[PDB]
Amino acid sequence: KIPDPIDRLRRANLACEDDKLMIYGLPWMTTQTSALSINSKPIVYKDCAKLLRSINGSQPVSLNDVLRR
Amino acid sequence: AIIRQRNDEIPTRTLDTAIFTDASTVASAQIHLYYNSNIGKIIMSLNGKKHTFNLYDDNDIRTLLPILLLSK
Repeated sequence: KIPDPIDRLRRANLACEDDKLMIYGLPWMTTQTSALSINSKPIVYKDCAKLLRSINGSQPVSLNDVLRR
Repeated sequence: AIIRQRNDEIPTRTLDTAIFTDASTVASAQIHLYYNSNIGKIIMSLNGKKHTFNLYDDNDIRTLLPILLLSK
C-alpha cells in the first residue's frame, strides 16, 4: 500500500497525569509519551485537567473525532 | 483524487484552539492548516507566520497533536 500518513494518528487522544499533559493512542509506542510545547518542552500545567474538560466536556476526543467535523 | 482528496482530509477553515508557548504558558489562537499527503507534511499558519510538521518525525508529532486536539 501507499500509506496515508494521517491514518496512524487517528486514535491519538490527550490525558492529564497530575500536571503532565500526555498523548495516548499511538500504536508504535509501547508507552505513552509527553505532549510538547511550541518550543519543544514537555507540557506541565497546574490547571491541566480543567483545561481538557473546558474544551471537550466529559466526552473523550480522538483525532478522528476532530477530523469528522 | 487520490492525492488531492487526501489533502482535503485536513480542514481548510479557521481552527480556534490553544497553544502552549512555553512548558507552563498557554494562550488562545486561531490557525489555518494545509496538508501535503505526498510527503506527509502539515503547514500551520499562526500570527502570520508559517510552521511545518513532518508526520514521520516523532518530536513534530508530539508538538502538533496537542494543537489539533485542543481545537473547538
